[PDB]
This record gives sequence, C-alpha cells and structure tokens, in this order.
Amino acid sequence: MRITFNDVKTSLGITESYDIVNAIRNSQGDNFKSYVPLATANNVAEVGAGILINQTVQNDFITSLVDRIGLVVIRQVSLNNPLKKFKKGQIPLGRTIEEIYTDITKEKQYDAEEAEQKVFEREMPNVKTLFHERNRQGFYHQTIQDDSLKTAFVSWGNFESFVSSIINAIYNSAEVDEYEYMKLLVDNYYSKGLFTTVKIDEPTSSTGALTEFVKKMRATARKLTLPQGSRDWNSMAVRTRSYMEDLHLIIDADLEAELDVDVLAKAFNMNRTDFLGNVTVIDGFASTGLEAVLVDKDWFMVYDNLHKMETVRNPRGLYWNYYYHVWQTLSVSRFANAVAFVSGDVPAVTQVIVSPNIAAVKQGGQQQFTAYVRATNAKDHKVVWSVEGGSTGTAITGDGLLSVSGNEDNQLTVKATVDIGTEDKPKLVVGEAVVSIRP
Amino acid sequence: DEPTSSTGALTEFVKKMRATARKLTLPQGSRDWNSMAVRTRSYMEDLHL
Amino acid sequence: YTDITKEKQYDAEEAEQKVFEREMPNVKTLFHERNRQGFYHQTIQDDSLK
Amino acid sequence: TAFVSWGNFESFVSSIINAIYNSAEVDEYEYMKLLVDNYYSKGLFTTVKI
Repeated sequence: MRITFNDVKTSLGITESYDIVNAIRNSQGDNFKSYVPLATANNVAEVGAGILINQTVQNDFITSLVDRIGLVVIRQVSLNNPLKKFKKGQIPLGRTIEEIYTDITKEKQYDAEEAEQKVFEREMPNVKTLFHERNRQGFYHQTIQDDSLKTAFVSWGNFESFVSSIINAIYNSAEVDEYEYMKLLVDNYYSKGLFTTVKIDEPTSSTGALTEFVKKMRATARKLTLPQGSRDWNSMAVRTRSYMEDLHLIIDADLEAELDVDVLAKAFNMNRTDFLGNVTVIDGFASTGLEAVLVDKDWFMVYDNLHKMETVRNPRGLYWNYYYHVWQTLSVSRFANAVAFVSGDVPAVTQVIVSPNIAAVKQGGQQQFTAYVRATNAKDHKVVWSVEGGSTGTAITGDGLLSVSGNEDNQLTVKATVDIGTEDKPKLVVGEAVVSIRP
Repeated sequence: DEPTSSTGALTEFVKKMRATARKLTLPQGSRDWNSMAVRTRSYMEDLHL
Repeated sequence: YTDITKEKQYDAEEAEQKVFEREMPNVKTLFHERNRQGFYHQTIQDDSLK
Repeated sequence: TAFVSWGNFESFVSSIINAIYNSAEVDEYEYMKLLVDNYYSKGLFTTVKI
C-alpha cells in the first residue's frame, strides 16, 4: 500500500470569525496597531495553528533535498472516576437483588364494647420490596499491528511509548465510561420525577439572595436527620430516618464557586455557613434545572460482576487483539432519602405515590389505598380515583376504597390522577397500582 | 458581560473563572475545552491565566 | 495523541464469527513548521558621529 | 533543515567543496588534451599513413 494525499489546503475545517491578516492590514490603528511593525505576521498567521496534514516541502536553497522532521512528541493522559467510593462489593453468583422494608402502623382508640367481636381480626403489616438486576455487559476491543507500525518511527523509544499509550487508552475508556454510567443513573432518576425537588429561587426577602441557596440546603439537611423521621424525602412514602454522617451531596462546579465566593469569603467563622454533609464536585448534570443532589450512602446499588481482559494473536496478519470485558449492575434504592435542588421552572406536581403498589384481594373483598402527592409549591391538589378492571360491579370510593364484584376474573389497575394543566389543555399526573383477584 | 462595569459583574466573572478552572482539572476529564475533541485533563499547577 | 475507544455490547453470536476483526485505535496527529524568519538592521556612522 | 545528524551536514559540505576541485581536474585534463588536436590540425605534426 502507498497512501498519498494531493492538494490539501492548510485551513481544512476552520471557519474564522474575522480575517486577522486583513484586519491588521486595513487598520488605521486602534487596537491592532501593535502588530503593524511585525514583518512576518502574515506567514505566522498562516500556520499559527498546527497543520492537520503534513506534505513534503522542498528546501528553499537547493530544491532537491527534502526538509526533515526534527522533533516527535508523544502525549499521554491518565483518567479515572471519582465516584468509585460509591461502589459496593462484588456479586459472583446470582442476578437479582431483593430489598425489603417495613413501615409503621396506625394507632387505634381504646374501646371495650367494640373489642368483643374482633379479638381475632388481622392487621396486615405494611411491607414493600424492590428488585435490582444486572444490566451492563460491555467490552472494549483494540488491535495492535507492530510490524506495520514499525515503519512510522525511527527510534526504539517512541514505538514503545505509542504501544503503552494504546494500552493506557484501552483502560481510560472504561474508566470514563463507568463515571458516565454513574452520572446517567442520577440523570435517569431525575428524568422520571423520583427526586424530591427543592427550589432554589424565590428568596422572598428583597434584601438578600446570596445566602438563600445555602440556607435552604442547610435546612433540608437538618430536617433529613430528625429523630422522628419523615415521609417527604423518598419515592416510597415510608417513614424513614437518615444520619448526617451518611449524607452525601453532589454539587456542580458553578455551585461550588458560588459557595466559595458569595458567602464563604464574606462570612466570618464560616464553619456555620458551609455545607453539612459530605461534599463531592462533578462537571454538572445533563438535566436542565439540576444543580445539586443530596442523597444517602445506601442510595447507590452499584455492583461489579465481571472484570477481565483476554488477548489473541493473528499470525497471518501479524497483529494482536485485546478484549476487555466489563459486566456491572447499576441501580438506585428507592427506600433512601434523596432530594434534588433546582433553580428553574418545575411542574406543580412531581409524582403521585400509592402506598400498596401490589395487592391481592378476593372476589368479594375490599382494599384501601392512600395517595401521596409530591407538590413543589405550597398549595394542595385533589386526587381522583379510577379503576380499569373492565368488569361491572367493581367501583372505587372517592376516598380510595376499592370494592370487587363477586363474579369477575381480571387483573385490576387502580389509578390516582391529579390535574395540574390549565383549561382546554389538561396535564395529568397519574400513579397506579396493580391488584390480583383470588377466586 | 463586563469585568469592570460593576462589582457584581466582577464577582460573577470571578465565579465563572473559578468554576471553569475547577471543571478543567477534574479526574474524569472532558472534551469540550480544546480545538480537537479528545478526552484530556489539566492540572492546577499547569494552568495559566 | 491517542483518544480512548468506544465500547461494544456483549454478543456471543457475533463473537462466534468476529474473533479476528480489527479495530483501529483513535489516533490524532498534527504538525508544526517554522514560520518566523526576520532580522533587525542598524547602521552606525562613527566618523560622522564623532 | 534537510539533515538530522551533524555528520551528514559536514559530509554534504565537504562534497560541495570537493566538487570544485573535481571540476578543475576534469577541465585541466580536457585543456591539456586539446593541445594534441590543435597541433595536429595546424599541420605542424609529422604523420605516418597506416
């Protein structure tokens, strides 16, 4: 093979804002006057940036010798992800992880006349589970052809350095892809309204807004660790409690700079105005309004299942093939506190959670459903209950009491709907639960 | 907008510079700060303003 | 410069026939030439300056 | 700019220098050979028919 290129211009993919040579030339002199005395300004500007493609250039004195290459430099970089501290151990066998949680019950008034006929009644405990699966299986494939690459180098050091650079790149790719997947986890969690949104804007003070975001974040962190617990900071609407030593906070570079400049510099004894939980800084979030994410240590459910490399050699083609196989499971637990701080426009209602997601009832039985509405504003909204079982005799009370007709065999879906859109363009937030029929 | 128009503009310019400098030196790197889009990282002792 | 690579999905059925397939690494090169070539000229008339 | 090592540069300069002496030797040989032809053409040169 003899690969050649002919008649390639020195500025291939350059879309200049303005012509520097023409601007210097036709300037009477207001800001470019310093470059007028320069003699080789045009020649310098012609090759100011590196040339994409090299072409053979004859010597100016004797137009028979060819100008040579004097210096060759090899650029090498090392990359890794800072979120490796959020990874748990390894799962050699098995595929699915099951997480179980139990909620609290409700108090009943002490009555003696009413306790005669229901000594043996049942009060089913509130429990709920979720499952995490193995969902990442990838490999990185790279070939090295040393015999063909030997012609591109003169010294024996550059060749080895180039091979080492390829070997380093085959690992840097996985190192950056793991970080990309972990960030995609948070982005996907926010993309479906599973985060509890806290608005940074609306200071409601008219005198000071620099400290509003830090005040709100400190208040949220303080109320996350209340001993009595709360149901307002998780997607399962279960009474849970968090600890300050287990609270992590992923913040943006802009947010970190704002904290460092606006408040920390002008604040004496900044120990009482800095952040509370552990702090990590990333490049930013792909979501429009995301600025910071405050989560719990047990929020991440990332595990590794396989990490290996295998090499093969083709002797007919005289090359090496490297395959780096990585298998991982990436998931996030819904039973942990997780809030997201936003500084834009958000819908009035984020999500609706029905307490029993999965239920089983008899033909003549009944069920009770409770709905929680995650509203960004302070005003409340009313829910509407519906059932899409498709059999007559089955109806749901407006308070959330589902009654099943005595003659039916179908899978019941119970929907709670909140209307937030304006008239003539309704917007609906729907949370539904599944019910099975026991004959 | 302007680094000399007002003290607020100067402060936000400083904030932007600090944010950019911090995100240039992250370990995972980025490909949105050079002419050729390649994943590369810088260092604080190597950055010059 | 060498700039990482792209990952592929695991597939034994395709690996059954693509064992020896080649994947060229992502390598980018650029070249810098010499462009500044000048001189400074000054004349001195010592006899006239005396 | 056409060389990487110095020794090649001095070798090229030495070849350029030696070219002058080679040309001088060749021209001297031609000039001295011209004398026989000139003397034979002028007819002052004894001849034997073969």
